[PDB]
Amino acid sequence: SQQVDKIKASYPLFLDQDYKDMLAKKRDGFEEKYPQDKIDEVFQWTTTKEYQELNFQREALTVNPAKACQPLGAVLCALGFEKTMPYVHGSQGCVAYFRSYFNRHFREPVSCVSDSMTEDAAVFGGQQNMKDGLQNCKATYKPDMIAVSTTCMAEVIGDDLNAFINNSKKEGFIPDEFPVPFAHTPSFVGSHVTGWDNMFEGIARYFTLKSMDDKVVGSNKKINIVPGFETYLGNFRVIKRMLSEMGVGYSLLSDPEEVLDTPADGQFRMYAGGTTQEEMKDAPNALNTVLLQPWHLEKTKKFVEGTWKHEVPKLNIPMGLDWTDEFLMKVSEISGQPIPASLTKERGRLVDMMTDSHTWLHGKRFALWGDPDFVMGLVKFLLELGCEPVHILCHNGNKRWKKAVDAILAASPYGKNATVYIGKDLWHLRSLVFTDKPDFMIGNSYGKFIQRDTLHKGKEFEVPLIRIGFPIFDRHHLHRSTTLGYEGAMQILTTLVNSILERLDEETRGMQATDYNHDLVR
Amino acid sequence: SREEVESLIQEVLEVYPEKARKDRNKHLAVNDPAVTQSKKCIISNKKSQPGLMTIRGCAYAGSKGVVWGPIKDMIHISHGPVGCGQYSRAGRRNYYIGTTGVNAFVTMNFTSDFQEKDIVFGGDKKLAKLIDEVETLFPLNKGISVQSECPIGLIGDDIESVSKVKGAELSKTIVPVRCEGFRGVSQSLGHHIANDAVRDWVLGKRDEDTTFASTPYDVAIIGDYNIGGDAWSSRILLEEMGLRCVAQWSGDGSISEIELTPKVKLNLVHCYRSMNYISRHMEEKYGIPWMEYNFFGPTKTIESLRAIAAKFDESIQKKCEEVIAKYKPEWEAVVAKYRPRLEGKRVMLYIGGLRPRHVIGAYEDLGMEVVGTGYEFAHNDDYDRTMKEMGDSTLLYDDVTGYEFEEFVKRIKPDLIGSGIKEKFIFQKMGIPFREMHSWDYSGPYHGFDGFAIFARDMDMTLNNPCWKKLQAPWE
Amino acid sequence: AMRQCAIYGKGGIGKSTTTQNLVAALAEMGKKVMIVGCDPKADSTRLILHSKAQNTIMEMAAEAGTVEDLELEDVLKAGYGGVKCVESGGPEPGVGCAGRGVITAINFLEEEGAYEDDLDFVFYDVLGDVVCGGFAMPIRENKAQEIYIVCSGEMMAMYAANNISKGIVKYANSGSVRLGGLICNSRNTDREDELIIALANKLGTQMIHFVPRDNVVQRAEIRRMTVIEYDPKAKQADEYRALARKVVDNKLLVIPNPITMDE
Amino acid sequence: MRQCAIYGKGGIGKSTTTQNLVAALAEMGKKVMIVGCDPKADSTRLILHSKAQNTIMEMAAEAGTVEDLELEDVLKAGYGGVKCVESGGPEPGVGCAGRGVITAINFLEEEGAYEDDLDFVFYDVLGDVVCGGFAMPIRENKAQEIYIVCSGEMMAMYAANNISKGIVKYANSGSVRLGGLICNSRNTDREDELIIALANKLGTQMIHFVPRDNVVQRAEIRRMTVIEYDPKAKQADEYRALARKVVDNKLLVIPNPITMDELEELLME
Ligand SMILES: Nc1ncnc2c1ncn2[C@@H]1O[C@H](COP(=O)(O)OP(=O)(O)O)[C@@H](O)[C@H]1O
Ligand SMILES: Nc1ncnc2c1ncn2[C@@H]1O[C@H](COP(=O)(O)OP(=O)(O)O)[C@@H](O)[C@H]1O
Ligand code: CLF
Ligand code: SF4
Ligand SMILES: [Ca+2]
Ligand SMILES: [Mg+2]
Ligand SMILES: [Mg+2]
Repeated sequence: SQQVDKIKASYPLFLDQDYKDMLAKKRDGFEEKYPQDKIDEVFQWTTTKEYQELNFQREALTVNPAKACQPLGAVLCALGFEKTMPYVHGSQGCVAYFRSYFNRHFREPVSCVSDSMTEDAAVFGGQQNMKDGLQNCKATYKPDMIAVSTTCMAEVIGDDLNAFINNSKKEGFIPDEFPVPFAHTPSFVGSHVTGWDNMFEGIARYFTLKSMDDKVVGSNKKINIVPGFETYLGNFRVIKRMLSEMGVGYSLLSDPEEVLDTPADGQFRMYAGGTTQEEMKDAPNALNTVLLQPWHLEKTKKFVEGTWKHEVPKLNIPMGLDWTDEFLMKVSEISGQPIPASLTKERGRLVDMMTDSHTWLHGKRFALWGDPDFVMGLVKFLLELGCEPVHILCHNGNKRWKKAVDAILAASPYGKNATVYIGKDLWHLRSLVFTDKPDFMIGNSYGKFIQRDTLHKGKEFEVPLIRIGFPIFDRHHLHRSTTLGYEGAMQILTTLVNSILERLDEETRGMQATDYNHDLVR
Repeated sequence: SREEVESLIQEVLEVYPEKARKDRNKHLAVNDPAVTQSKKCIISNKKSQPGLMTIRGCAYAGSKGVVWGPIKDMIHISHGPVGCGQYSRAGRRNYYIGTTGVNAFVTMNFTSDFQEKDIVFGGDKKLAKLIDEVETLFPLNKGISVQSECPIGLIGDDIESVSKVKGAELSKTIVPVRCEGFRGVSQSLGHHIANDAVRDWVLGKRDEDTTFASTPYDVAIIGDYNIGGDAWSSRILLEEMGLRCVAQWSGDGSISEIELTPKVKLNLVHCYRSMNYISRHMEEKYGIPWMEYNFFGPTKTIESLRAIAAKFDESIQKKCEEVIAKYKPEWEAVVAKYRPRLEGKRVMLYIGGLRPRHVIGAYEDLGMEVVGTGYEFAHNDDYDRTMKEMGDSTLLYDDVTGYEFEEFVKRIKPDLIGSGIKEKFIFQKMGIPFREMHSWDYSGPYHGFDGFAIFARDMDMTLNNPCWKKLQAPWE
Repeated sequence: AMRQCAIYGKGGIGKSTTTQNLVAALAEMGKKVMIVGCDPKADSTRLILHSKAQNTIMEMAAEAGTVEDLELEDVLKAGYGGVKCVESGGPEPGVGCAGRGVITAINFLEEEGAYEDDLDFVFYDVLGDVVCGGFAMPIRENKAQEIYIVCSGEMMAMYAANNISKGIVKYANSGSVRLGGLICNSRNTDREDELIIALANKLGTQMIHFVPRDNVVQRAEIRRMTVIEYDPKAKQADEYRALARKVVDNKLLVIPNPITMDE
Repeated sequence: MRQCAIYGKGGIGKSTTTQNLVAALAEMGKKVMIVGCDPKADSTRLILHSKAQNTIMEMAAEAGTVEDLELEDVLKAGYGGVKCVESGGPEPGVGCAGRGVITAINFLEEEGAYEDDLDFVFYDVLGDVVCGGFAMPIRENKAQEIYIVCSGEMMAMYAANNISKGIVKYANSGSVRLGGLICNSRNTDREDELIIALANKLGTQMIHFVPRDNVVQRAEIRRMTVIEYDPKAKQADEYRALARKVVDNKLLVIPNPITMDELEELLME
């Protein structure tokens, strides 16, 4: 029943007594549900140390992964280029899923197309779909460039992308001159980050490989910046702003910021901004190329060092006080431009915020997960804040990276209880927060469920989730945040101190019980 | 007008290359309510033209995503690489009640997580190891299902044998399901693959068991997935009418409920496209009759409650009248408050199989007119049912491409558009109020009488929200 | 009423000549039968059909350019004695999987309604040289319930017959596929029959029949017709008659014990 | 380095013809490696004096991983110093046989079999069915020179023509070419002539005519080469010439496949 004055949505509509009675009848009558005591006995079991061992013993089953496939990585990178349409060779269900995963996180339209390979296409090959697909897509969406990536069905059957694309041009489906960079992106190998790296090396390789003689390093006096797989707009914006502040000339390769952020002014824009084709062709002429997230930018590092002969500096993702300082000093050395007064003031403010918020932040225990560069950057920052990161998990990480992180943790007296896990899912993490309890969890929306599980054991055992990362689907416009630079550090610092204060308030809000500590000024 | 709509379809098709243009025109039609057969009017359920941005998912989405995923007790393993399981996790709101990770596993993502070693060597050994692992970690699960990703069909993995051997070893039901994405041309074949899978591995288990006590009033809701609690709102109405609901397929469903379904006297089928395969089968094997029903809006619900009740005795028919009497003041109150607000407003809808035709009554119950409608992957029998519901000279589209949809909308100029997530952001930018039909925009339930108040309220807040007035900058 | 039989063997050993002649016998007896050729050779439907060639489902759909945009009347043409004759056809060499075209074609016939047409028997001439996924596909799906392997005294024939057995063993858990008998096609070998029955016994199945090697067959084939049709009077005509009655009569289907190289 | 692949219908002598030829190049002294993609794996048997050669798929199966397996164990050198490896393949009814063929070649290149200044690399292949897994040496430029073994019968020719059609298709991407057609004697009345007209029709030369002799058969039970066991004999001498001719032949041409009909005209004579 519904009062028209105050209509009830699922919640708290199902909380109504008629519905509660109905559900119970349904449960008792047809569900054949295990007793609640049994469910309780089993739930308390998963919270234990004994269960964590069996859980960590798994060699074949992955529960709740913290990683996604390659074409997602490829589609996002393809989005960085001007008037460019991402095109994925293979089955269509993948494209629907990439668009939706992106649409929800960015709450913006995502344009992507598929050649729609079928069961029949599996026996013959992907040649017809690629010719028709390239021809249809160009006629319909008018993209200046079409960047090909492939779905696992295509990778397993073995369609040759280069041969298919050339034959499409040769047969006359699309012009010879029309740009069609392509990258094979097997879902079984790697993650979306690797998928992003492949698409980029391919785009970079297509535009710059044939002509290198004319190119001379440092001739255009700009520094190439390769963002990597990035889902925060503030990050593209912050990197450009500082370089601009510094006066350094630069080329951001793969900039998806305008398109992921187009205005609702009555007209739909399929394409907005992006890295220009000429920017990509004139790239080898830069003084140097800086890679923002080096851990997933390995293939691109090899192409850039080997083909363009740029000496890519070894720099960590510019997160935290020290890494940002390093990035700026390095740009200063490559550009020859000094770090301005304006930027030095910003760093000053970050430190002032750090001195101001140090007592609440000190010693806090965090369990966090993400892509390897971001996690690595966050871990460095927390240690800079004197916080204690207990559980660090990167699903798509590796041994070299884990070695790099342990080194970072070893450098700080803070990283003592810290442990890095790779190849371990959120199910593993759930066990970790239950056995050894972090004050907080820093991660994407997938952790909403880990938090729910902990509160179930008890109020005192709950670990509140703090959302920094990708994908974030239960909060709005967080993708507009910045994690890079001083500004990013400031945003992260405010979210962590305030997450901590917000929690203290909840804990001390009880009347005549804990309100003695429910202070006005903190 | 008819000449104008026909011209609009021709005008739009001019951009496409010939093979694609020739094929597409078969999928766009100006509706004639008079026509009995859909095939004269429109062609449907054909492979999509490449590079045109079709909204269609894969067979895995139809099987893992819609039929199988909602069962609460069983665990569903996405077999193949990590991505399919990941994109689809907790994506769809098939609401359920349970202790997650302990006895109910719907929001959880379970995957074989294929790497290259698995693609070269094959995944059978791993699937068996995964099944053993699943069992130690989650002891209360009542079933296991393996949903095949695209690489499973291609690499020659035999999951039937593993499922048969392990099931036998664990005395647990394991259902191999071959919903490889390459199979079929839309989320549709996956429903069939999933329905057939349910029938071969789970339907006939209590074939010889007569212990469960059955009343003549027992019924099973088939094809209601409880999005936003739609099934629960639908279920309370049938219970109030005096029928007993043994099973829900498959929202908030349990394997026990499914196995107990053949025992039921009548099968009420809400979604024809997804579970009609199982319904026909049940009628042939068990003789249980199945009737399609609609719970969207007070008119369809009253008409539906009335039809279902006729199939039963006078006590049920009498009870049906008490219930319509009981909720009549509630629904009319909603109509009185929201009809003046939504009257005369034109609506355009694009959704995959059941809803484009079904939500028409509710919109009309609010005085809204549905100017055009289409389907992502609907068959022609679906289209046969559609034209009677659609008004005259209204636009109909099957597997509409993104480009076609924007152009149709720009010309037609509907006040509100109901569609999915991919379509929504483009339209809001355009300034046209958009309501997501698939997820009910995180609201609902939209089914039943209780569902109708939420629906009227939702169309009204979105259609009349103050944000639409504000799009053009004041400085011209 | 319908039963499905797959004739399997090494190429050039008589699967096709035998399947067509036997189908003619079943036709003569009056049982409606359909022949689906999965062999790329496509000489599978040549004798019953009086055709130099049968256009395949794969060849036809390529010109039309799409499956299901292809009419059944065009795809399958009825032969002598009323046997529906069809060829799966297959991909161009070096592209994809050959065995797949076989899958696309069978699924084509089923949607189009060739089956449940009350055909007494269905026969798939399938190439037994290589058992791998595309070609062991009729085996994976229960496309051929009864598998009869044509085999000869030669080493490749025995190893191939033996390899097809391995294929049937693997799908033991999944369906109803079974091995019906072994049909020895004579190679004019010295002790061919005792050798095949030696193989038949070790494999767990009986040699259903011994086909004499004869000239009338060669003559009927150039004439582009079956021995039964070219010479009903003849002895060899009588043998295929014997082979057919035997497949209708034989009630033993077994999952085979594939033998070692050494046995 | 020269890579040649032997293609033909099963049961016609491709493994036997290739081992003896390889043994002749061994005797002449060229460094050689034999990679066998035939599912049978009796390919490396005459040279090796091994009854059954453990294959890459068989070996990696126990270990559980590729490249977690050593080349010393995987590749074993035979008589004349020729390196021998068996591609082998999947269990029947599962997978793509040709897919197993690809991992072995990939495994050999990563490990270091090639650029070993091995003069000749010979791929024993099954020519009955031409599919991407099987025609895999053809798609990647695994084997530049392709030699098709054939007989007086229909299946060898249909197979030879089918193999050719395959080579015609992968002509644009790669440098793969058909050197000639190696005849295996069926004691047929006009085998050489039947092959020459077909070869001539195909656009390439019949490189050699090989007599059916029991010397090959006697040698085989002994599990050793004709060239090894009986160097002084006429059959041994025939395989040397084949080896001399293959090293010598400079003509590689894209075959124009003939119609099944043209094959028919060739059939009566
Ligand atoms: N019993 C037999 N007697 C005489 N010739 C036969 C016999 N069986 C097969 N043949 C001949 O041998 C050739 C190959 O037969 P076929 O059925 O095409 O074999 P496959 O189908 O295995 O290639 C044909 O020319 C055919 O006439
Ligand atoms: N000149 C020849 N004389 C007699 N038998 C021969 C001759 N050449 C080849 N063979 C036969 O071929 C067999 C070896 O090759 P085989 O097993 O047929 O495989 P492939 O067809 O792959 O070479 C021997 O068992 C032998 O009977
Ligand atoms: S048609 Fe294939 S079954 Fe369908 S939804 Fe697509 S995936 Fe899966 Fe894709 S996202 Fe990546 S590329 Fe594969 S692994 Fe999964
Ligand atoms: S499965 Fe068989 S037919 Fe298909 S590609 Fe592989 S070897 Fe060829
Ligand atoms: Ca937005
Ligand atoms: Mg044949
Ligand atoms: Mg051999």
